[PDB]
Amino acid sequence: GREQWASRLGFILAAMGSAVGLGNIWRFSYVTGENGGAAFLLVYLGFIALIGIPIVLAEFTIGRRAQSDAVGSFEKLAPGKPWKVAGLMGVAAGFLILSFYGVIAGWILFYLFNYITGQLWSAPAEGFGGFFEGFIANPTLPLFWQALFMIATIWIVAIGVKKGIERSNKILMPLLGVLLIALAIYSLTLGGAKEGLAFLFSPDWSALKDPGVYLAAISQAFFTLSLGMGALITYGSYVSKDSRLPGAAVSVAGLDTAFAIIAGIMIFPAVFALGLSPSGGPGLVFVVLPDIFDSIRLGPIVGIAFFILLGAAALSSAVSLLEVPVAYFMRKFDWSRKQAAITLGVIITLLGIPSSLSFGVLGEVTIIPGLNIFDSVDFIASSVFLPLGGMIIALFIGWGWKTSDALAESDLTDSVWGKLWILSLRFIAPIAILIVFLSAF
Ligand SMILES: CCCCCCCCCCCCO[C@@H]1O[C@H](CO)[C@@H](O[C@H]2O[C@H](CO)[C@@H](O)[C@H](O)[C@H]2O)[C@H](O)[C@H]1O
Ligand SMILES: CCCCCCCCS[C@@H]1O[C@H](CO)[C@@H](O)[C@H](O)[C@H]1O
Ligand SMILES: CCCCCCCCS[C@@H]1O[C@H](CO)[C@@H](O)[C@H](O)[C@H]1O
Ligand SMILES: N[C@@H](Cc1ccccc1)C(=O)O
Ligand code: NA
Ligand code: NA
Repeated sequence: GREQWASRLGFILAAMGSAVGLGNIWRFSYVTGENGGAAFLLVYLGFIALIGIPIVLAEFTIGRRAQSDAVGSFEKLAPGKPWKVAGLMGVAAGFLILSFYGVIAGWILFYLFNYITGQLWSAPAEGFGGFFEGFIANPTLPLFWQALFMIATIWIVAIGVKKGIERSNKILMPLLGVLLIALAIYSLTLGGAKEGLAFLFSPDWSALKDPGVYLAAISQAFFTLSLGMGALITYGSYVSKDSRLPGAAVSVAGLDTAFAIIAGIMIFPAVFALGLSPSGGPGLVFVVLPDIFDSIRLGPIVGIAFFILLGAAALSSAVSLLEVPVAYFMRKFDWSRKQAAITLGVIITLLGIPSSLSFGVLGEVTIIPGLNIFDSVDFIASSVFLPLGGMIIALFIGWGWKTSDALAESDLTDSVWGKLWILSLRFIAPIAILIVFLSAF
């Protein structure tokens, strides 16, 4: 008795709701800032076109054909073949990513609370920077808001696909977009527009000499597209043949890129106007945006609206993150949805506590040489499991399927686009991920 999307637009809006989240604003900004900007952006955009869209369609095709979880899709379509490692890696990536994703979303709820209680209407005495560092260094305060955000995530996933995940408000994502556009226009009028736009669109190829820039670009591309972990396999597994998968993949990647680019047009001209370093780090948007809201007269209102709509997008993205282990645990151990959502959601919440403490008392600890627990967990998930999982997924359709089956199940003919998509999965995307891997070591 597997669930299905009740409405016709349920699938595409859920995929869009999974893609558009904290990766478009919070992560895109601080990764672009510390990687040089425009040159990193063009590689990132190229990764979205030639690798992201094909592998997104790949995950859709696997999910709808198999009607199973991320791991079960490989067992059903290729029994006893080693392709199921991608789903296994993807389930574990759901644990690691959601562990720290709920921490950052806990920052969102905390800032929303401070605007609703009138705390951040004016600049605190310690400054918008010192206020942010004092809150993340506090050992217990972020955990309370992290747990609060996880309770919402657990609640939606436990309610179900039809009654929970699908029942997301269809105005919040367009309202987030309209506000980002309105905010991007305003930051262009703050004085740092020339150097901010040059940093974002005028590329310096000297940064591309580093192989690590390519690894950050492929990681952000996979991360922002909810790609390489079976998250799109799971949402595709609730779709009937009613849908057209090609247009869904292009619309998902096209909308996700628009959110990211406009976020950069909002953030970076504001960074230069404030004279701050764009390589500030994970708290970049949390220091820049409240300082931009403070310059507006109706600033507190924009801040309340911004963090509500951003938290709403973070909620729908964390739901798809939790859905991957929930669906896998329901099939494998015959767990109910409620027990899988509660038990796995509690475990993931505790897993993220050490990464939350990395910003404070555990700042000295390393796991991956030179990286704290937060950066170590983000690195193995975003830079290792997602690109490798996406590489295996591309090779699965490219070399483990019949060509006619790959095109027919993906709603494509043997046309120029059908051949371009098969070429990407067989060669272009896997070799690109492979070359990015090898050069980074
Ligand atoms: C959006 C959903 C809202 C539902 C939740 C509503 C109930 C919220 C309960 C209030 C919890 C507030 O808890 C209290 O917060 C304030 C800051 O806000 C902290 O007060 C102080 O502590 C920390 C550092 O110690 C500082 O970052 C902060 O600037 C300072 O004001 C208290 O140390 C904390 O105990
Ligand atoms: C629908 C969204 C439209 C948003 C437009 C916001 C532009 C704000 S103008 C404002 O005028 C001042 C001088 O008059 C300058 O000093 C400021 O730098 C500048 O910010
Ligand atoms: C939504 C607003 C979009 C604005 C896009 C601006 C892209 C041009 S940036 C950069 O600015 C410098 C100005 O001198 C030049 O040196 C560079 O050649 C040029 O590339
Ligand atoms: N795409 C989400 C992050 C995500 C990754 C993997 C699965 C689901 C969601 C974002 O950009 O916020
Ligand atoms: Na995204
Ligand atoms: Na979202």
